[PDB]
Amino acid sequence: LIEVQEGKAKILIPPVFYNPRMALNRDIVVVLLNILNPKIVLDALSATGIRGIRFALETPAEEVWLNDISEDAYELMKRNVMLNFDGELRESKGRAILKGEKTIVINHDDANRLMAERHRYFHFIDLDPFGSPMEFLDTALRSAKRRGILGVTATDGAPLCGAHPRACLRKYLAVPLRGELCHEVGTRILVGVIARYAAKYDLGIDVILAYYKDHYFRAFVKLKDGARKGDETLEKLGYIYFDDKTGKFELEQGFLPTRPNAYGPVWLGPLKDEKIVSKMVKEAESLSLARKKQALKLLKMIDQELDIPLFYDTHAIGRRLKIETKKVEEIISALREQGYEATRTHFSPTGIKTSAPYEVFIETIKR
Repeated sequence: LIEVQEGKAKILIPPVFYNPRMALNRDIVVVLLNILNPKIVLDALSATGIRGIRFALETPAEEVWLNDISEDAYELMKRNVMLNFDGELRESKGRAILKGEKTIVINHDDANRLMAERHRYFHFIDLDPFGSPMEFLDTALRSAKRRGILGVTATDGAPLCGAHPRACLRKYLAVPLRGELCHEVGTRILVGVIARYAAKYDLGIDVILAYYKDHYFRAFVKLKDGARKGDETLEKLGYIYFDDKTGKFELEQGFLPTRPNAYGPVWLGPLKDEKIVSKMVKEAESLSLARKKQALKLLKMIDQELDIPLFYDTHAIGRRLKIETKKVEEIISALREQGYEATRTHFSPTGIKTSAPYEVFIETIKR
């Protein structure tokens, strides 16, 4: 058992999974929570308990629940919590509670069972499982308040990026698109499935922030209460058509596609709430984080990134069309000079988000 520190938290790690590379992911949520201020929060699959402990130590959260089905994880969670908080951690039948400035509840159980027990209870639930969050999504949608916030992470990008299409159909009920656009399509597929599962509870969603980073997909959504809100949310779903010989894409808004070779359904709405993300960059700067440098770099990229469906990958398009292309920086400058919005995107190093029509983009990249 070794001792490590992440952010303001000090924890013991061996078993029980801990990935320091995920400290950035936790920094992001910590930043977000300092803006949204949810009172009652849940770290659904805690492992070492690092996420919930940081929520308690670094955000306005008042009641923090930590849960894990593993006995080893549960034992370690209790130890780590007491390593960061004083008081009496009262335990009884797989549940230990500390009632200090902040109330900490450590639970030993299947996340689905815990969330089923806490119906419409949490202001924020963070689902961060090993791989797919789909076996826990429906219950989380019932456990969060009707105007709650849901944080979802998908680690296995094989199905979301199109490598494992059959698995994507089974888990996400959507047809994935492989290639240069997969990081974004996978991200929109994730948002889209959350929106679809939420509708039956007469709930809609507003995307707070959704992004891709080092082979993992992240989506933060705000639940909207109302059948009509559910209807308007489903109206933001759509499909993508992609020409393999040109890199040109087409969008079709609608619950169902009307032409062959459609990809989706995917969320065609915003992937970020401009205001909040702008605030996040500022909040991140004024906060001591575990990976501050990386956090600011990602948040600034997303903050300045044009929020529009898809993008054009200069490299991939060059290979598809069999043409030579100019550099990304040069292309963006050229597009802006022609009066179009154009920015880089965190989804790909050679991708350019732009309001410009495909043909205008091609004429501009032609070297």
